[PDB]
Amino acid sequence: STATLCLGHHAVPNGTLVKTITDDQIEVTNATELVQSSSTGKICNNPHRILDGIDCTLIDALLGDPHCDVFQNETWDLFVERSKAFSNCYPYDVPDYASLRS
Amino acid sequence: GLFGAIAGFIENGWEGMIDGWYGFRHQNSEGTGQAADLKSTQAAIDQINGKLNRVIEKTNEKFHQIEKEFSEVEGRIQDLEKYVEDTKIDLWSYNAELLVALENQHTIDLTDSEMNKLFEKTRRQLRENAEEMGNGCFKIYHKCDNACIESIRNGTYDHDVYRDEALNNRFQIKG
Amino acid sequence: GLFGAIAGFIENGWEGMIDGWYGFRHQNSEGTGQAADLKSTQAAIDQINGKLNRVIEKTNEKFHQIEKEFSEVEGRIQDLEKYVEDTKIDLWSYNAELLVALENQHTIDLTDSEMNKLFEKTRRQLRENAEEMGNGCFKIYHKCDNACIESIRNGTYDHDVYRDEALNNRFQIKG
Amino acid sequence: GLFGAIAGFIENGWEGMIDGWYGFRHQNSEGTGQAADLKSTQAAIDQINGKLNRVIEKTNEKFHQIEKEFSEVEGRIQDLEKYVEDTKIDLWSYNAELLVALENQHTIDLTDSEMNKLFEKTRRQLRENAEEMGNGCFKIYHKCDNACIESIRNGTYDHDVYRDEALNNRFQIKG
Amino acid sequence: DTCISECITPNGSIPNDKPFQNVNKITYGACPKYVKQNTLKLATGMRNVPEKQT
Repeated sequence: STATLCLGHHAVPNGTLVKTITDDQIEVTNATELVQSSSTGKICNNPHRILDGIDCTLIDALLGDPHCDVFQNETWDLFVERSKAFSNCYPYDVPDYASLRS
Repeated sequence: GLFGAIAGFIENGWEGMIDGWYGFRHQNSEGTGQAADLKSTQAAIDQINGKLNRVIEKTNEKFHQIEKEFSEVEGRIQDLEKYVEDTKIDLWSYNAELLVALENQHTIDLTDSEMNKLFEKTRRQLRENAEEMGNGCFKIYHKCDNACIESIRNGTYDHDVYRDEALNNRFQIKG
Repeated sequence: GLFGAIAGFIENGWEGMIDGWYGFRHQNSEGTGQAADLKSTQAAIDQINGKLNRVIEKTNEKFHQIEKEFSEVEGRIQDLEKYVEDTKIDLWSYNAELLVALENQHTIDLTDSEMNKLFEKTRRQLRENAEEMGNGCFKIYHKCDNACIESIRNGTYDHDVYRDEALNNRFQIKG
Repeated sequence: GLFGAIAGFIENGWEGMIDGWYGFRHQNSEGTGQAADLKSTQAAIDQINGKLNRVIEKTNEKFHQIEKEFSEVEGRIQDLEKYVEDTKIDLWSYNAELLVALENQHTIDLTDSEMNKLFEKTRRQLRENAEEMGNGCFKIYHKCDNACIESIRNGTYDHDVYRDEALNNRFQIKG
Repeated sequence: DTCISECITPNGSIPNDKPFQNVNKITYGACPKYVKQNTLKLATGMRNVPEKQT
């Protein structure tokens, strides 16, 4: 005889669950992530100034351990201190090392 | 469904409407077909991509800070250096674990909006010219077709001129 | 009453409807009776107990922390150990004194929803078959009774079949 | 325009309505004039100055704290005293820079509420006595005038008594 | 390594586009404020109702 008119939204089958003020579970069309899950595992040499302490520890690089000569007059933006790191020189104690470091 | 509509009384899912986020379904003489909308599809997604620009990609760049992992037992200062940072995290977390709960919940009554505001639109540009068959879909009295369709589906509809079939098939027919 | 309804245009309080959180009042030939609902009563309370579970009984277990009360005047660290803990309480409070404000105000436009989405439903499953007498209550043209009631009060109502009394008592009778 | 109305389907700006925040526009035989409202103009502005009293003029009075500017390099404690306070500012700010986003967005769906709850009111106290001419404005069948106006503009309107012009000029006139 | 990434974590270097990261409380400059939660999904679209059987 005549015409019928239906109206609405739309949808999908691969919906993802979410949380809101009321439901700790709901299936919306599309949602995105807001929490950096994990990382690759390498430090980008840029855009910062990175300096591998290598075996030298900043303090030792400071004082001038027999073997940190390599790090003379150095500079940076982010000094990275390593684990395999050590000091090979007249044993010493820096009171409030923390700060002399920081 | 705060506004009601979606997952409320239009309890059906539009399977694969891919030409957008909204639209209608005409059952005219020429058969059928689910048409795509705009000022509503764009409208909603207009906003969603607004609240989000806010959230995503923005502030915070801090350089030299306080230490946070510790090699030997120091006491006090240590204790403190912790409880300060911990407290931060804790806070920043609750702030986040809600920015969502809100932004999210309201992301919803934001879509369940454009709906209850379109059917609530057609049901305006046309008087006794037709009524949402029960609920969900509509009911027409005129012999509207693919061409005739570009009426509502364009807000180009005279409930005045194109009115002939009024009282008729309604309450007028035998009973 | 953001949605309007409650304490809006249904300005009367349902005294002692104990068989639920909602319902109707029929004035058929069989006298009267305030009937109790479900998909709205369980519906709202479904949600309230939802946002709540969220709030109530959850996180936070912290063991060794910083001290917070002090026996002698220390200065600096002291000052700080305070100011840190003070700042915490202070923040945590404002988060609290608003989690309420919000969850609370929206707890409302959530009840004043189920209302303005039921009258808005009856006023769908039945065409010219009746109209909400002025406001608040409805107006019927058929001689509906206790049995006939399980129509809308079950969504089992034909505005097509059970339509007889249409135009009539409406705009049809003398004037 | 969550609720839709404002900046929604009443797409016109009421230029200089100063006798209030709302009102109508009658096109009777007596010409025209834009009347001012109340239980809606006060109503909305009733709440704006409520959510506001909340924000504005309130808490926070703190005396002796931690310093925040520093003359010489001290390390550690220094670092901390900063990062403690810095963290504060940072938080309080997000707490602020949102109190707005929310309170502000919802300040809106609160104005676009009173609207869609007045037309939706006139469209209640009067049956087939008239219909919102398409959208925005209304359509009357009766010869209402400056006096007759104090009907809706007072909730003083009988869609029963003052009904005469019903079916008529509607779907009744030739077609 | 050779690349760019305004954010350094003892854990590696991460992308700053998100707002929150759960990589490591220790960061360097441009970086996602650290959160306890390992994931927080945000609705980009409207709800959703199942076709058949969900």
